[PDB]
Amino acid sequence: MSIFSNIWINNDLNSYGLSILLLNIINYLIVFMLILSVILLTNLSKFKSLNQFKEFNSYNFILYSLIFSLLSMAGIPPLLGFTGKFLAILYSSFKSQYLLILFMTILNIFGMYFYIQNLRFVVKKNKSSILNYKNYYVNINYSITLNIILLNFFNFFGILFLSDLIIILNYISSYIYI
Amino acid sequence: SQTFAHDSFLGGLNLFKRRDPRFVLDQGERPPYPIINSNSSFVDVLSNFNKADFGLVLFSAAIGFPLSRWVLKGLTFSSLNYRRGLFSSVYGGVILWGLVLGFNNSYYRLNGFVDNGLVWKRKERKLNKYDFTSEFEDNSFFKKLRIRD
Amino acid sequence: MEFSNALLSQTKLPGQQYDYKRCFQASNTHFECLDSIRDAYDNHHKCPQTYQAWQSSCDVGIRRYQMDNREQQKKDQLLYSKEQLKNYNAAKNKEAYGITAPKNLSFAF
Amino acid sequence: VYQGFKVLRRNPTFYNPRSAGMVALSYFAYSYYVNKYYKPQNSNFEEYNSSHPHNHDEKVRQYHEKTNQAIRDAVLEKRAEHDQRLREEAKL
Amino acid sequence: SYSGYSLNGGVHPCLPFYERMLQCAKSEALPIKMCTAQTEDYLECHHRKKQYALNYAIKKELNNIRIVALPRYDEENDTFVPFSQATADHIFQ
Amino acid sequence: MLTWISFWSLIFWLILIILVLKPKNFISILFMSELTWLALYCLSLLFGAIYCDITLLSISFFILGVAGLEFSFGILIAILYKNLNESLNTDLNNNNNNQNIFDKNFKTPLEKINWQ
Amino acid sequence: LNIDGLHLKYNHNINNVLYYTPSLVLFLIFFNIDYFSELELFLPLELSFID
Amino acid sequence: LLRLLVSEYIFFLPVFTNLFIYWHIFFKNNINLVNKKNNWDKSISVKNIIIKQNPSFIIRLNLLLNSLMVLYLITFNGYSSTFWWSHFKLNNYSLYMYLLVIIFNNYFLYITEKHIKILNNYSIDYFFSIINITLFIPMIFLSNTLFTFFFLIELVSCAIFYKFIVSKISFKNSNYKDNYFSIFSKNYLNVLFYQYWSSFFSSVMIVFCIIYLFSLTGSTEWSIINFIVASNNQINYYTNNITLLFICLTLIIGFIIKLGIAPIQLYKIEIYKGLPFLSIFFYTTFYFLIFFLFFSLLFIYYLSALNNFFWIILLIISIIGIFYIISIIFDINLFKAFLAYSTIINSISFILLIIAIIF
Amino acid sequence: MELNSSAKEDSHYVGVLGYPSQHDPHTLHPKKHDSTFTKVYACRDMLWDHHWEVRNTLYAGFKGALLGVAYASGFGLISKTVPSIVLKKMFRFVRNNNFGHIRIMQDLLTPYALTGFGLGSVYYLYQHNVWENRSNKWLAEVLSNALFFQVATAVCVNPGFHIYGMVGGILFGTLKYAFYNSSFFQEKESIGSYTTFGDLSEEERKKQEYKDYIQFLGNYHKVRNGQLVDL
Ligand SMILES: CCCCCCCCCCCCCCCCCC(=O)OC[C@H](COP(=O)([O-])OCC(O)COP(=O)([O-])OC[C@@H](COC(=O)CCCCCCCCCCCCCCCCC)OC(=O)CCCCCCCCCCCCCCCCC)OC(=O)CCCCCCCCCCCCCCCCC
Ligand SMILES: CCCCCCCCCCCCCCCCCC(=O)OC[C@H](COP(=O)([O-])OCC(O)COP(=O)([O-])OC[C@@H](COC(=O)CCCCCCCCCCCCCCCCC)OC(=O)CCCCCCCCCCCCCCCCC)OC(=O)CCCCCCCCCCCCCCCCC
Ligand SMILES: CCCCCCCCCCCCCCCCCC(=O)OC[C@H](COP(=O)([O-])OCC(O)COP(=O)([O-])OC[C@@H](COC(=O)CCCCCCCCCCCCCCCCC)OC(=O)CCCCCCCCCCCCCCCCC)OC(=O)CCCCCCCCCCCCCCCCC
Ligand SMILES: CCCCCCCCCCCCCCCCCC(=O)OC[C@H](COP(=O)([O-])OCC[N+](C)(C)C)OC(=O)CCCCCCCCCCCCCCCCC
Ligand SMILES: CCCCCCCCCCCCCCCCCC(=O)OC[C@H](COP(=O)([O-])OCC[N+](C)(C)C)OC(=O)CCCCCCCCCCCCCCCCC
Ligand SMILES: CCCCCCCCCCCCCCCCCC(=O)OC[C@H](COP(=O)([O-])OCC[N+](C)(C)C)OC(=O)CCCCCCCCCCCCCCCCC
Ligand SMILES: CCCCCCCCCCCCCCCCCC(=O)OC[C@H](COP(=O)([O-])OCC[N+](C)(C)C)OC(=O)CCCCCCCCCCCCCCCCC
Ligand SMILES: CCCCCCCCCCCCCCCCCC(=O)OC[C@H](COP(=O)([O-])OCC[N+](C)(C)C)OC(=O)CCCCCCCCCCCCCCCCC
Ligand SMILES: CCCCCCCCCCCCCCCCCC(=O)OC[C@H](COP(=O)(O)OCCN)OC(=O)CCCCCCCCCCCCCCCCC
Repeated sequence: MSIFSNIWINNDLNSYGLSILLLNIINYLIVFMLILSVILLTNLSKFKSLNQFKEFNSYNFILYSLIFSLLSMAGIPPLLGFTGKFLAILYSSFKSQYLLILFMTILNIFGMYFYIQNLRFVVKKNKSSILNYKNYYVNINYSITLNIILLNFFNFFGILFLSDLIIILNYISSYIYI
Repeated sequence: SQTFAHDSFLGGLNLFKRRDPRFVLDQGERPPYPIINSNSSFVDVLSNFNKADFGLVLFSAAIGFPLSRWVLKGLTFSSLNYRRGLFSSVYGGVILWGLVLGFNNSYYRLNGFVDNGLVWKRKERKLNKYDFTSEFEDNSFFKKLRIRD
Repeated sequence: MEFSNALLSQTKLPGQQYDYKRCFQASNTHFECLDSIRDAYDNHHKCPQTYQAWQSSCDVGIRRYQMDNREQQKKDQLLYSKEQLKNYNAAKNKEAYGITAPKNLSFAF
Repeated sequence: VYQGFKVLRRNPTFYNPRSAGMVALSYFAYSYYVNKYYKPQNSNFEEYNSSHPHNHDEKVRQYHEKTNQAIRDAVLEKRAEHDQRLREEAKL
Repeated sequence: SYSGYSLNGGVHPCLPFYERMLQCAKSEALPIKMCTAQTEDYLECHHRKKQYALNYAIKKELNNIRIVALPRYDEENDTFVPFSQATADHIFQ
Repeated sequence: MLTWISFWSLIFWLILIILVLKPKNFISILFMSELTWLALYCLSLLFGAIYCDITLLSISFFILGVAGLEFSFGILIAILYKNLNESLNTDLNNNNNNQNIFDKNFKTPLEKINWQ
Repeated sequence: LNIDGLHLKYNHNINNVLYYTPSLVLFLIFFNIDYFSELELFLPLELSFID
Repeated sequence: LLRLLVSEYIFFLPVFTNLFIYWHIFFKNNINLVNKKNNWDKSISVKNIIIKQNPSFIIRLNLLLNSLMVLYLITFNGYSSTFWWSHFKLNNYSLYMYLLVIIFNNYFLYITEKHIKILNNYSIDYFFSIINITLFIPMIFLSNTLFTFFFLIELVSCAIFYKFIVSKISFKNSNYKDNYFSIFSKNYLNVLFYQYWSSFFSSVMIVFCIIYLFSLTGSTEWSIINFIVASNNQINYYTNNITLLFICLTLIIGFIIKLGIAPIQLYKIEIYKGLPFLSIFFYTTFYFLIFFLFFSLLFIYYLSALNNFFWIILLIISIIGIFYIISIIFDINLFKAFLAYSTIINSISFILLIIAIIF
Repeated sequence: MELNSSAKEDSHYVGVLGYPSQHDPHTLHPKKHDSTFTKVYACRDMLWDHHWEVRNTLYAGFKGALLGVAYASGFGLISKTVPSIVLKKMFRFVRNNNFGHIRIMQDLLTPYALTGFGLGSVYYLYQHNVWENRSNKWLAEVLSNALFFQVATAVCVNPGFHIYGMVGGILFGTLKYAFYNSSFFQEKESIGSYTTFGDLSEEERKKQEYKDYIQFLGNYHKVRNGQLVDL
C-alpha cells in the first residue's frame, strides 16, 4: 500500500495466505491418502506397532511407495510436502514473522525426525507376507495400485505442476473479500 | 447462435455453457438475459416448465439405466425381488434428480440466468483486458462450452 | 469482512426482498440517460426523474455496486480499446512461449 | 409434616453445619468483593464524562468521541458542498 | 440472526436503529467510519450502557447531601406544587 | 447479593468445575453434564429476557433436545460398560496408584511367584 | 447398576488442597463477565417508571 | 408472510432429494430379507437364509448421488446473497468450499469401494453413516450464522458418533487359543467415552459463546458480528476487554477440545488406537478438510474483527503444544499413535501459518 | 491486547494527532486550603510514580509471586506427591481448627510464592541496572535472559539442567523482543503514515510526490529491465 498524490498502489495480494493454507491442507491430504492407500492394499491386522513398519518390507512397489510417502510427510525437498512447508515459510517471511519462522522450523525438524525414524524399522530380516489370500493366492488390487501410482507421480513431480494448483487456489480464495 | 433454443428438447444443454467460471453473480450485477419474474414462487416456476425441462427429464431417464445397473453390480446375497426393487429405487432417484434439474432450469430461465429467448435492449459490453483463453477456445473444442458477448 | 462492501450488501433484514426486474429496469433507464449526457463524472441531478425512479426501485447496496462498476467501466474505456487489447493479448500469448533471459550489464539505474 | 419428628431426627438443620457456614461466608465475601470493588472497576463509571478525566481509559474514550464527532461534522459539510456544486452544475 | 420480534410476537425495540445501521452500512463506502452515529445508537438501544452510567452518577449524587424535598404533583391539574405549600392530598397535611 | 447475570455466568463454570472435581464415575459425570446443560438453559433464558431476543428464549428447547440425546447416549454407554467389563469408577480401570482411593490394590492373578 | 448404593471410597481432601481450592480462588479473583448490570435496591424503585 | 420465494429454498431441493433417496433405500435394505413365499409359489432353488451383503452397492449409490450434487453445483446459478432468513450464505467462496469437500469425499469413497471389494470387514450401517456425514458435512461452509454452524456441526458429530458405534468389534481370526477364556478389550469403550465427552465439552462451550455473542451483538450472523466489533473499536463504546477475551477463549478452547489439538491430544490418540484404518481414513479427511478449515476461517474470514484477541491465544496455544509434544511424539510405540501425532503436528504447523496470515 | 504499551509509544505521533499520551505525569496536587484528610489521601500518587525503584521492585516481586502461586495451583502441587502420614496430619489439623484450609494453603504456597517473589525482584533489578542502555536490544535481551534462566534452572530446578535453562532463556528473550519490546500485533500507527512540517504548498507536495512515484516505478523489475510488451 503506497500513496502517490492520493493514488493508492497495492503490490500485495491479500488473498494469498488463505490459498497457501488450502495448498498445505490439500498436500497433507494427498500424502495421507497415498500412505493409507498403501496400507489398505495390504492386510490391515499386520500393522499394529512402529516396529511393524518392517511388515512394509514387501515387493518393490509397496516398499518404495511407503519410503517416499514417509519422506514426503517428513518434508524432504523433492517431494510434495516440501512445497507446502516451503511456501508456508515463504509467506511467513513475506509477513515478516521471524519468531514464527523459528518455531515452524523447530516443529518441522522434530517432526522430520519423527517421520524418518520409522525408516529404521522398515528394514526387515526377510520379505514380509502382508497380502490377503483369495482363491489360494495373494489378492493384489489393480485399482488401488493404479491410484497409488497416480499419487506417486504427483508426489514426485508436484513442484513442476504446482504453479497451476497455486493459480487455482488463489482463484478460489480471491472470491473471499478479506 | 452459441446456445440451443430454450424451447427445444436440447435447450437444457445451456446449463453447461457459462460466460465465466463463477458460481453466482454479485449483488447488483445485471443478469445476462432480461428478467421475466424475479420473485418466482413454486407454482409459477412449475407453470414455466418447457420442452427443455422435459428433455432434461428424458436425459435423466435415459442415463439412469446404465447408472442404476452400475450401482446394482456391487450387490451380493440378494434375491431377485430385492435386486429389482433396488434398481427401481435408484432409477426413480435419478429421474427425481432430473426433475430437480428441470425445475432449476425453469427457475434460471425465469430469472434470466440462462437463455430465456430475450435479450437486453442495450448490451453491457466488457473490455477483454485479460485473455488467456480466446485463442485456445477458437483453436480447440472448448469454444462450445463458453458464451461470449 | 467488516470492510467488505459486497459482504455487507449481501446482508438484509429478515423480511427484506429485492425486486430485481423493477430495479434493473430503473437502473437501465437512468444509466441510458447518464450515457446520453456523456460526462466525465456522473451528475445524477442532470436526470432528476430517472434518478428518483432509480433510487426508489433499487436498494442502497445494489446502487453502490452499480456505481462502482460504472466507475471501473469508465476508467477502462478511457484507458484501453478493443483492438488495442486484442493485439496486446495476442502479442503477450506469443511471447509466453519464449523465455525471458536476464539483461546483463544494463545502462539504467 | 406427617411424622415430622421421625423425618427430621437425622438432619434438623444441616448435615455439616460448619461447612454450610463456610459456604455462606464465602458467598457473602465474594458478593461483597465483586459488587463493591471488581465490577465497578471494570465498569469505570466514576469519572465518566468528566471534563478533566484523570483516568487514561476515560481520556481515550473522550478522544474517540470528539474525533468521531469531528469526522461526522466535516464529512457532512463536505457532502453538502459537493451536493450544492452538483446541483448548480446541473442547471447549466 | 436478528429476528426483529419482541417477546409477545411484536417488533423488537431496536428494530429502527438496526434498520438505520444496516442502511448506512450498505450505502457508505467506508461503513466502519461513516456509520458511527447509527451503530452507536443501535449499541446504546441494545446494551443501555449510557443509562447505567447516568444511574451510577445519580446514585452518587443522591448519596451526597443536596436534595431535601421534591415538589408534590397535583394530578388533577397536571402541575407541580412546591412541597412547602399545603394541599389536601398531601401526606402530612 | 449477586446480580443474576454474574451469578449464572459464574455458576456455569462452577458446575463444570464440580463435574471435573467429582470422582470419575460415568453415571455421576452424566448427571453433572445434564446439570451443565440446564445451567446453559437458564442462562440463555435470562439473556433472552434481558435483550428481548426470541432466539435466546427459543434456545431452551434446542438445549433440552441436545441434552436428551446426550443423556440417551450416556445411558447406552453406561450399560455397555457391563459387556466391556469396565468398572463405572474409571479410576479402578488402571493400576496407577492413587492416594485419593482408600482401598485400591491389584495383584497379578497368581498364587506363588517362586516355585523352587 | 449400583443397586446397593455402595460407592468408591474416595477422599476429596487431597485434591481439594492440592489443585482445586487455589485454582478456584484465582478464577474467582480474576473472573467477572457482568459489565455494568445493577442490583435491585441500587436506586430507589420510585425512579423507575417505564413498567 | 404472504409470498414464499423459491430463492429461499432452491438450494434445499437437491439435498432433500438425496436424503429421501438414501433413507428410502436404507429402509428397503433393512427389510430386504423379508420375502414371503405364497403356497402356490415354486422355488427354483432352496433359499439361503444366511446372508452377508457387501456394501459396495451402498458406496456406489453414495458416489452416484455425490456426482449428481457435483453436477448441480457445476450448473448452479444465482445471485450472491443469503437465503432462508439469512441463516445460509450463497456466494462464490462458500460454494467452492462445498464443491471441494464433495470432490474429496467422492474420491475417498471411490478408494473405499475398491478396498471393500478387496475385503469386507465393514457393515452396511457403517457406510450409511458415511453417507449421512458426506451429505451433511459440506453444508457447514454454507453457514451464515454461528447458530446454524453449531447445529450443523452437532448433526455431523452425531453422524460421526454413529460411525464409531458401528465399528466392527470381533473378527474371525486364526487364533484358536481363546475359545474358553475371557479376553478384555477396552478400545470400543475408550473411543465412545472420549468422543462423547469431547463432544459434550465442545458443545457446551460453543453454546456459551453463542449466548454471549448474542448478548454482545443483537445477532449472531458473521457479517453483523464483524461490523459491530469494528464499530465498537472505532467508537470505544463497549470496552469490556475481560468479556471479549473470555468469549474468544471459550470459542478457541471449545474448538481445541473438539479437534484434539496438542494441548488436548491424548484422547485423540486413544480414539485413533481404537478406530479401524478405514475409519481413520475417513475421519482424517473430514477433520482436516472441514473442521480444521472452518477453525482457520474463524480467524481469517468469519470472526476477523476479533483478531486483536485471537493472536495472543493462538500464539500461547502453539508454543505450549509444541513444547508439550516435542517429547511425547518420540514416546509412542503404535501405528495409530503415529498417524494421530502426524495429524497433530500438521495441525500445529497450520495454526502457526494461520497466525502468520492473520498478522 | 498489548504488552508493554507504555514503553513503545510514539510521543511525536500522539502529540500531533492529539491522542492522550501515557507519559502524562498522572499525579495529584492537593490544594493548600484542602482538608488534612484530603492531603494525606493525595499521597497515593507515589504508588503510581513509575520512577520509584522500590515501588517497581515490589511490583515485579508481586508479579513473580503471583506467577509462582499460579504454577503451584495448576501443576506443581498436583504433580508433587505428599506423604500419607503428612496428609493425614494436615487433614486432622483442618478438622481440629477453623479455617485450617487457609493455613494449609499458606504452608503449601509459601515456597512457590517466596521463590517467585525473589525471581521477580532479581529479574527486574538485573534488567534495569544492567542491559537497560545497550546498543543491540535483541542481543541484550537474548544474552540477559539466557544467563538469568541458566542460573534460575541451575538453582531452583536442578544444576544438571542449566544448558536447557540457557536455551529456554534464549527462546524467551527472542519471544520477548518480538512481542514485548516490539509492536507486531499492537500497531497504533498506519503503515506508511507520516506528518508534514514546513510551509510547503500543496502544489509543491504534489510535484514531490510525482517525482517519488517516478522513482518508485523503478522498483518494478519489468520496467527496470525494459522487458514490457508495447500495449
Ligand atoms: C513404466 C514407466 C516408464 C516411465 C518412462 C519415463 C517417462 C516419464 C515418467 C512418467 C511416469 C508416469 C506414471 C508414474 C510412474 C512413477 C510412479 C510409480 O508409481 O511407478 C511405479 C512403477 C512400478 O513400480 P516399481 O518400479 O516396482 O516401484 C519402484 C518405485 O516407483 C521407486 O522407483 P524409483 O526410485 O526409480 O523412482 C524415481 C525416484 C528418483 O527419480 C528421480 O530422481 C528422477 C530423475 C529424472 C532424470 C532427470 C533429473 C534432472 C534433474 C535436474 C535438476 C532440475 C531442477 C529443477 C528445479 C526444481 C527441482 C526438480 O523417485 C523420484 O522420482 C523422487 C525424486 C524426484 C526429483 C524431481 C526431478 C524433476 C525433474 C523434472 C524433469 C527435468 C527434465 C529436464 C530436460 C528436459 C528440458 C525440456 O515404477 C516404475 O516402473 C519405475 C518408475 C521410476 C520413475 C520413472 C520416471 C524417471 C525418469 C523421468 C524422465 C523424464 C523427466 C521427469 C519428468 C516427467 C514428466 C513430469
Ligand atoms: C501439484 C499437486 C497435484 C496434487 C494432485 C492430487 C490428486 C492426484 C491423484 C488423483 C487425481 C485424479 C485421478 C483420476 C480419478 C481417480 C479414478 C480414475 O480415474 O482411475 C480409475 C480408472 C481406471 O480404469 P480401469 O483400470 O480400466 O477400470 C477401473 C475399474 O475396473 C472400473 O472403473 P469404474 O467403472 O468403477 O469407475 C469408472 C470411473 C471412475 O472414476 C471416478 O469415478 C472418478 C473418482 C474421482 C472423483 C473426483 C475427481 C475430481 C477431479 C477434479 C480435480 C480434483 C482432484 C482431487 C483428487 C483427490 C481428492 C481426494 O472412471 C472415470 O470416469 C474417470 C474420470 C476421471 C476424471 C473425473 C473429472 C471430474 C471433474 C469434476 C470437476 C470439474 C471442474 C468443475 C469446475 C466448477 C466451476 C464452477 O481410470 C482410468 O480409466 C484412466 C487411468 C489412467 C489415466 C488417469 C489420469 C488421471 C488424471 C488426473 C488429473 C488431476 C487434475 C489435473 C492435475 C492437477 C495438478 C496440476
Ligand atoms: C462464589 C462462589 C463460591 C461460593 C462459596 C462455596 C459454595 C459453592 C461451591 C461450588 C463451587 C466450587 C467449589 C470448589 C471447592 C474446592 C475444594 C475446597 O476448597 O472446598 C472444600 C472444603 C472442605 O470441605 P469439607 O471436608 O466438607 O469441610 C471441612 C471443614 O469443615 C471446612 O472448614 P474449613 O474452615 O477448613 O474451610 C474453609 C474454606 C472456605 O473459606 C472460608 O472459610 C471463608 C473465606 C472467606 C474469604 C476470606 C478472605 C478475605 C475476603 C475479603 C472479601 C472483601 C474484599 C474487599 C476488597 C476491597 C478492595 C477495595 O476455606 C478455603 O476454602 C481456603 C481458602 C479461603 C480463603 C480465600 C482467600 C481469597 C483471597 C486471597 C488473596 C491473596 C492473599 C495473599 C496474602 C495476603 C496477606 C495479607 O469445603 C468447604 O469448606 C465448604 C466450601 C467452601 C468453598 C470455598 C472455595 C474458595 C472461595 C473462597 C472465597 C473467595 C473470595 C474471593 C474474593 C475476595 C478476595 C479478597
Ligand atoms: C443440515 C440439514 C439439511 C439442510 C438444512 C435443512 C433445511 C430445513 C428448512 C427447509 C425449508 C423448506 C420449506 C419449503 C416450503 C415450501 C414448499 C413448496 O415449495 O410448496 C409449494 C406449494 C405452494 O406453492 P406457492 O407458494 O406458489 O403457492 C401460493 C401461490 N399464490 C401465492 C400465488 C397463491 O406448497 C403447497 O401447496 C404444499 C405445502 C406443504 C404441504 C404439506 C407437505 C408435507 C410433506 C410431509 C413429508 C411427505 C413425505 C412423502 C414421502 C413419500 C415417499 C416415501
Ligand atoms: C411444618 C412441619 C412442622 C413440624 C416439624 C416437626 C417439629 C418437631 C421436630 C423438630 C426438630 C427435629 C427433631 C430433632 C431431634 C434431635 C434434637 C437435637 O439433637 O437437636 C436438634 C438440633 C441439633 O442440630 P445439630 O447442630 O446437631 O445439626 C447437625 C446434625 N448432625 C449431627 C446430624 C450433623 O438443635 C439445634 O440445632 C438447635 C440450635 C440451632 C437451631 C437453628 C438455628 C438456625 C436456624 C433458625 C434461625 C431462627 C432465627 C434466628 C437467626 C437470625 C434471624 C435473623
Ligand atoms: C449439436 C447437437 C448435439 C446433440 C447432443 C445430444 C447429446 C447430449 C448428451 C451427451 C451425453 C454424453 C455422455 C454423458 C455421460 C454418460 C455417462 C454414462 O453413461 O456412464 C455410465 C457409467 C456406468 O458404468 P458403465 O456403463 O460405463 O460400465 C460399468 C462396467 N463395469 C462396472 C464393469 C466397470 O456410469 C458411471 O460409471 C459413473 C459413476 C459415477 C457417477 C457419475 C455421474 C455423471 C453424470 C453426468 C450427466 C451427463 C453430463 C452431460 C454433460 C454434457 C456437456 C455438454
Ligand atoms: C536463534 C538464535 C540463537 C542466538 C544464540 C545467542 C547466544 C547466547 C550466548 C549466551 C552466553 C552467556 C551469556 C553471556 C552474557 C555476557 C554478554 C556480554 O558481556 O556482552 C554484552 C555486550 C553488549 O554489547 P552491545 O549491545 O553494547 O553492542 C552490540 C555490538 N554489535 C552491534 C556489533 C553486535 O556485548 C558484547 O560485548 C559481546 C557480544 C557477543 C557475545 C559474547 C558472549 C561471550 C560469553 C562468554 C563470556 C566470558 C567471560 C569471561 C570468562 C571466560 C571463561 C573463563
Ligand atoms: C525447554 C528448553 C529447551 C527447548 C529446546 C528447543 C530447541 C531444540 C532444537 C533441536 C535441534 C535438533 C532438531 C532435531 C531433533 C531430533 C529429536 C530426536 O528424537 O533425536 C534423537 C537423536 C538421538 O537419538 P538416537 O538416534 O541416538 O536414539 C537411539 C535410540 N534410543 C535413544 C532409544 C537408544 O538425535 C539426533 O539424531 C540428533 C538430532 C540433530 C542434531 C543436530 C546438531 C545439534 C543441534 C543443536 C545445537 C547444539 C550445539 C552444541 C554446541 C557445542 C559446542 C561445544
Ligand atoms: C406444584 C407444581 C409442579 C411443581 C412440583 C414441585 C415439586 C417439588 C418437590 C420438592 C421435594 C421436597 C422434599 C425433598 C427435599 C427435602 C430437603 C432436602 O432433602 O435437603 C437436602 C438439601 C440439604 O440437605 P442437608 O444439608 O443434609 O440438611 C437438610 C436440612 N433440610 O436441601 C437443600 O439444598 C436446601 C434445603 C432447604 C430447606 C428449607 C426448609 C425451610 C423450612 C421452613 C419452615 C416454615 C417457615 C418458613 C418461613 C419463610 C420465611 C420467608
